[PDB]
Amino acid sequence: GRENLYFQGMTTAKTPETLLSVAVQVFIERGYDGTSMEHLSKAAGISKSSIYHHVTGKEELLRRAVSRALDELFGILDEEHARVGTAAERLEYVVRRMVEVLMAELPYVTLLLRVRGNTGTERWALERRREFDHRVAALLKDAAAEGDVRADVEVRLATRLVFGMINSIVEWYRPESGVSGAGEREVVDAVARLVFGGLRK
Amino acid sequence: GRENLYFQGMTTAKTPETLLSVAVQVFIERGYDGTSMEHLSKAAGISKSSIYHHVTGKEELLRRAVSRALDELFGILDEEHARVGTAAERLEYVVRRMVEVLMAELPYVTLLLRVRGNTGTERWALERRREFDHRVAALLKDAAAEGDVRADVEVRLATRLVFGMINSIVEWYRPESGVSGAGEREVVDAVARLVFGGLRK
Repeated sequence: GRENLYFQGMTTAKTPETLLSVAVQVFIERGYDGTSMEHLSKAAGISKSSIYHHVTGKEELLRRAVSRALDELFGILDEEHARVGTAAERLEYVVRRMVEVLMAELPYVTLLLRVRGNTGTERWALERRREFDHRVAALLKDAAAEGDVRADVEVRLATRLVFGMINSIVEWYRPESGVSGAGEREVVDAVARLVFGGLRK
Repeated sequence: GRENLYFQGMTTAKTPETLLSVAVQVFIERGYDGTSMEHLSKAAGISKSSIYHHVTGKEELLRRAVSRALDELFGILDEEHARVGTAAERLEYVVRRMVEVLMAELPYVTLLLRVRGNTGTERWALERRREFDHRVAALLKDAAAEGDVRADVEVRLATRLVFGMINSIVEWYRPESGVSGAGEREVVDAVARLVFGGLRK
């Protein structure tokens, strides 16, 4: 109801998000497995029957969510600057873009990272993520061959650790002299600097 | 029962772990919140009544678990080589040891990292983790001041990213010319190399 604000007689006033965006919020809160259709119905404010105008159930909503995350990540790999220049130039571009995508698509990427199930959708999403891993590891291998990346760390271990650094951003990053985007740029620049040069002066 | 092995008449044969180690396994599988006393009783193979010889309930078992993880991590900071030499020497030692502890105490550290609750125990564990963070960030600040760590990445962002790299190890690491421990050494060495020098040759 309207709540008194205790200021000159003023009071407060007493679902515009999409079904997908609602579902993603519930999945992050509860975990996918722990989300029921009743949760989703109560959250979206529409009936279980009404949801069939949209999807067959929660797996389809998860699919839509992880597909959006995967499309953005794979998309990076065929962008011009991921595909031209030296292998180390392409790798650095890819790393920067992965940070950008994780910030921009944070809830979707978070769900993708959490997939640990045996539905067909989850197994597909895990397949796709392993393919993406393989792709990036090949870029790092190419940069090592070109002499631009160090040879004393195994390529797949380096790739795993670098992904650990990048993926950690979902845990801590919250969006708020450039008018906008300074905090985002700062994270991208820092990750690039630490990935390629580490902490040492 | 005994299962026929279909080999010359042979067959198979038809809770020695501690309550804490059982509980930790259930908590990792189910999440702490989603674990009930019935789960724990069914897992340990003893009655709910019998568990009172040991603990008041699951919060106390969680406390024991996260206390073990926190004790090992804090322990690092007062080890000799975390406390003598240059700030960058101490930092590097700390980073190496954090990797060692995360591998050795993997389930405990995993639970500590997962704490996202409002029980008194969880809030304590979060306080302690933030204190540990602060400590390590001060080491990095000292190394920057001594001119050994780069100045173009904010100290707390660098620390957050480095912890992201380290903490990621709980997701992927499984234990199996040195007779033992080669895989462990490899991870520690790689993390140290990438943290301090990055990927570039």
